[PDB]
Amino acid sequence: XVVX
Amino acid sequence: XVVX
Amino acid sequence: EPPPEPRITLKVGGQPVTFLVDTGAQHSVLTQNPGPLSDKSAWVQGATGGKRYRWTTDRKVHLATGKVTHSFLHVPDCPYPLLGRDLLTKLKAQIHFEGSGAQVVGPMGQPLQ
Amino acid sequence: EPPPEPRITLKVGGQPVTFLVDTGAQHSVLTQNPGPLSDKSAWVQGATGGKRYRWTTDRKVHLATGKVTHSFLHVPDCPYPLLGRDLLTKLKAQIHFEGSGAQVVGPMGQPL
Repeated sequence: XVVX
Repeated sequence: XVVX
Repeated sequence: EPPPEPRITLKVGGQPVTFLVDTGAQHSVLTQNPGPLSDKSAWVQGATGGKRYRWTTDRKVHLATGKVTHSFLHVPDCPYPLLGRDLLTKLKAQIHFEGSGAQVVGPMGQPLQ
Repeated sequence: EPPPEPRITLKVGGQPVTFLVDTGAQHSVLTQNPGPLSDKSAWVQGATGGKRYRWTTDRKVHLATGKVTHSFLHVPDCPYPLLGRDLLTKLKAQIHFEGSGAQVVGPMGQPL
């Protein structure tokens, strides 16, 4: 998995 | 996240 | 469920949540019963695509290193709640791969579960 | 740009790959020009949805204690190669969060  |  | 190891149960807003410890997650995630939601959102890129999700309002989180306030991404598409690098940094956690499993340890060497 | 910490560089098929060390990944992932693919695929569920991706054929992977043969998922939608619980078990790795970053060490605390 989770990245912004 | 990663799941099968 | 429960999630695979490494996993940890934390009190979050007064309720136990069992998280998959996920060093690949930039921010931590709740999947079901997230409590009140903010109207603030974020674009989340996963391994297979991306989508917009909302942040929860603030929760008290009882870490072994002391309770803090934290907001979680509410990701109902995600298979498990995720404890990401945002909270792992606060916990100063160690994650040890041993046998076919994995154990989380605190900064004072105390085993966490 | 490297992936964020914790990260590790391993030789795969003879050349280094810098992985995001990902305890949330069930199996390890390559993302770009992965080499020969198997005819086999897996259904992969990520944080936001799922679909199928192909398995690579076997690769020589140089770990700390010596070479292993291992197959990877080829996931071109993933922003970084991922070193998942499959290879973390084989490495008997430890991951330490210290200061604002994170380091990966061997079963007795040696770097990799």
